[PDB]
Amino acid sequence: FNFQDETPTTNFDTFPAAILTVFQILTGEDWNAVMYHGIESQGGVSKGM
Amino acid sequence: KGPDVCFDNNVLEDYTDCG
Amino acid sequence: LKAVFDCVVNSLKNVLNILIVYMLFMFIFAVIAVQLFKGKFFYCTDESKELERDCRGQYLDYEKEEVEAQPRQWKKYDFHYDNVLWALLTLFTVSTGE
Amino acid sequence: YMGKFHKACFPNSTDAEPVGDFPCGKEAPARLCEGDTECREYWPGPNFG
Amino acid sequence: LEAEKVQAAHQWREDFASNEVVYYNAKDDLDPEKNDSEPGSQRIKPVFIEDANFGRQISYQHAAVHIPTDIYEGSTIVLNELNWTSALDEVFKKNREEDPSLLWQVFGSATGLARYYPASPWVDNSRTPNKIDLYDVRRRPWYIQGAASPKDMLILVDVSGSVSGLTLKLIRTSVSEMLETLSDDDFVNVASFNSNAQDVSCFQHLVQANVRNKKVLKDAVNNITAKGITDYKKGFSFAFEQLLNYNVSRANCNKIIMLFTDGGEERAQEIFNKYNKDKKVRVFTFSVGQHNYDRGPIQWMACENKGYYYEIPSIGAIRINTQEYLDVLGRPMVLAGDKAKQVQWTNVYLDALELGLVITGTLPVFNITGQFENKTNLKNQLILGVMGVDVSLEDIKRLTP
Amino acid sequence: YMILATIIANCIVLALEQHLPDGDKTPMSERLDDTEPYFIGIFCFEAGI
Amino acid sequence: CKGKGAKCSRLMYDCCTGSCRSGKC
Amino acid sequence: FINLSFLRLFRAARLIKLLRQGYTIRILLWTFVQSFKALPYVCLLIAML
Ligand SMILES: *[C@@H]1O[C@H](CO)[C@@H](O[C@@H]2O[C@H](CO)[C@@H](O[C@@H]3O[C@H](CO)[C@@H](O)[C@H](O)[C@@H]3O)[C@H](O)[C@H]2NC(C)=O)[C@H](O)[C@H]1NC(C)=O
Ligand SMILES: CCCCCCCCCCCCCCCC
Ligand SMILES: CCCCCCCCCCCCCCCC
Ligand SMILES: *[C@@H]1O[C@H](CO)[C@@H](O)[C@H](O)[C@H]1NC(C)=O
Ligand SMILES: *[C@@H]1O[C@H](CO)[C@@H](O)[C@H](O)[C@H]1NC(C)=O
Ligand SMILES: *[C@@H]1O[C@H](CO)[C@@H](O)[C@H](O)[C@H]1NC(C)=O
Ligand SMILES: [Ca+2]
Ligand SMILES: [Ca+2]
Repeated sequence: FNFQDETPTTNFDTFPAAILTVFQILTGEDWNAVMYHGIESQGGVSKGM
Repeated sequence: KGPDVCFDNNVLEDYTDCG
Repeated sequence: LKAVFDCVVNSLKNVLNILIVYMLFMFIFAVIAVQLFKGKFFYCTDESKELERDCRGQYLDYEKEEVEAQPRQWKKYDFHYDNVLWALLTLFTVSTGE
Repeated sequence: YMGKFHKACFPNSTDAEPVGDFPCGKEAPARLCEGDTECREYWPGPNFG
Repeated sequence: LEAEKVQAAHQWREDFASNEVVYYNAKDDLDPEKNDSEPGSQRIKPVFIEDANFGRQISYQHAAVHIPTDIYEGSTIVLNELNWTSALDEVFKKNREEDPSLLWQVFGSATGLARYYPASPWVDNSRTPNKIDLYDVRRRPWYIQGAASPKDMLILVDVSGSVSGLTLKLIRTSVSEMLETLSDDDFVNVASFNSNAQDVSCFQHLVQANVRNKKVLKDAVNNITAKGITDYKKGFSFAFEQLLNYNVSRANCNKIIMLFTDGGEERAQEIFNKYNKDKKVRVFTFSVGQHNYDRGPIQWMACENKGYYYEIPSIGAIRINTQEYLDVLGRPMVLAGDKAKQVQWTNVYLDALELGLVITGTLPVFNITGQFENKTNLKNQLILGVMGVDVSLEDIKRLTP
Repeated sequence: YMILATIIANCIVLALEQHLPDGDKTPMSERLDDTEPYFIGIFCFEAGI
Repeated sequence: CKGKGAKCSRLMYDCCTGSCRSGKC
Repeated sequence: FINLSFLRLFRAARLIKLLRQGYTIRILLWTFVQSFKALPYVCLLIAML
């Protein structure tokens, strides 16, 4: 998640950060923003979808 | 030709200010 | 429509004994949130000054494709637990998830 | 809604990135460019496309 | 002499409302605005005549003051400096009175201020859109020159995997701004390590820090990418080996290592104990970035190697920390009381308050509060500032008919 | 109970791993990857039993 | 803390006094 | 016209034949929709709010 020139608060690097990101997706707040960031992290709309 | 006199490595210098 | 309103009010009376428990539990949570975060939700316009003394004057803003001297302001966050009423509003916005 | 998010406010003859992350259009009810910019043919879209 | 004497007899304060400090701020608009005053300072409004020597508005009645935008002009440090520099103002008057040919003569304070005698408005950056004032006296070549002795840097950049993204941006900008504080008497190379240490550029040793070499190093640092696992031992081995090269031209003085990392759990005690045991080489460690890595070994390398530890969380913190290692390097110069007070002239440069080509003669000012009445002498190892006086190059041209 | 103990230890070892952007590795990651064959052996041992 | 109108990322949440909408605070 | 090309909805609306084909989902939807149509003043209360 470091492609944006800065790592988000909701990253999957450490385990506390990953568990907080998963909890925030469970609460359903900005899960789409994390989805966009995870699609771009794996390529982009071209191949990371 | 570089400068002749320069000041470094004093023994009275207090290094306990690592900030 | 009066019958539907009466049904809604009857439901509100049915859940009124759990609304009081809900409000009490959210009140303990709001007071704990105050004690945790009372006065700590302050910031400068520049992320390098950590006090209100240091937060006066101007600073270089490297965020508009051109540097500019923006003023240094010791502002507060929008939802900030600085109070039991503010903590209740902040925790309500948290509970709705937004 | 197929392909309608790709026309963004692009500068003049600069071949640069668009201003604003919003779609635009030249028609009547759509959002029009302002400040001497044009709705060009491709911009990947909002939320990275 | 007067600056040292009048700072020795200064009493620290925290209240200036009861006793205002009266001074002319260079970046004051000419409008008669009664509401442009700070709580603790009353601003002078001067009468500006046009002078042939300077080509600007010049007031001989008082000295002007320049305070950078990023520095608040009413804090305690700034207000105390503005209080005790009035004797400097008077000696400015005396100097110009005994020699009417003097150009800008200035006290470059280590708090950020700058107090030059002929009161003239700042160049174009008082209050003008798109004309931002980035001037800082402590980056100026004459201040860099008079604040310490010639360096032998070696910037270790930590281009490993964990520095990708914002950290690498801040590291390359920080290395550029660090190189921009090296004169032509200073020798520098830039190395970079990720499980293997290498030169970032075509240079294989310490090269002189002139404009061309500094540009080459800057291009190499800008062209650098982050990948791989860190190794603090193979990097400091490279640094200490390149500082042991005596086949090349050098300034045999002030050996330094600048470590631009983020953080880690590796202290490398044995590398230091092997290469730096007499502690001839300093190590300044910079923890660049906004992250949550361990910063203990980084702060320990600076302690056990006479260095200092700086943090650069974001662009905007870059400018201040370079001035600060140079603040550290001047401790041995202070302790040499009067053998270190010698006049030095800088390379030909273009004056800020535009005068053309000038050379500046610098002399550092020492903090002498506790002296011969010895006290704890907490920060008596740092210079107060540097005094400079400009000599016009067209003034030298008139002595060669 | 010892199988549950190894499973819990494996969960802690997985929660102790931290990922770095471009091939970088935390020094503890090598230890947490050298502790893998123990868990593999114990799991294959119970599988064989 | 990014000021109003500054270019931001949604997931950064460093958008004091507002939120990162369409890449701008 | 504003309604120049709304006619494309009919080809997509032909899909409801498979909704008819789906037995238990058809009974479920019919049950819940006929319950909704029997509750018009609840929706009137929400609309008045
Ligand atoms: C030159 O060195 C002298 C001393 O070596 C510096 O003076 C000392 O400055 C410190 C501040 O760093 C003063 O401590 C302060 O005292 C006030 C009032 O007591 C207190 O409110 C502060 O919290 C802080 O403790 C100290 O009193 C002062 N004098 C002495 C004798 O130590 C001086 O600042 C140095 N020059 C410059 C330009 O900084
Ligand atoms: C479930 C109840 C939560 C709703 C709380 C709303 C509070 C609205 C007011 C908050 C700010 C007022 C505080 C004034 C203090 C000077
Ligand atoms: C008194 C609160 C009114 C507003 C709350 C609406 C949202 C509540 C739904 C909970 C969202 C989390 C995901 C679903 C799991 C319960
Ligand atoms: C410092 O401030 C005091 C009170 O305003 C003043 O009397 C004194 O002259 C000032 N120091 C100098 C060197 O002018
Ligand atoms: C320098 O830049 C060129 C062009 O972008 C690139 O091919 C080369 O790899 C860069 N140097 C290094 C050491 O990566
Ligand atoms: C310097 O020269 C000597 C002899 O010419 C050689 O042995 C050595 O490898 C050279 N380099 C260094 C870094 O000493
Ligand atoms: Ca939402
Ligand atoms: Ca690393």
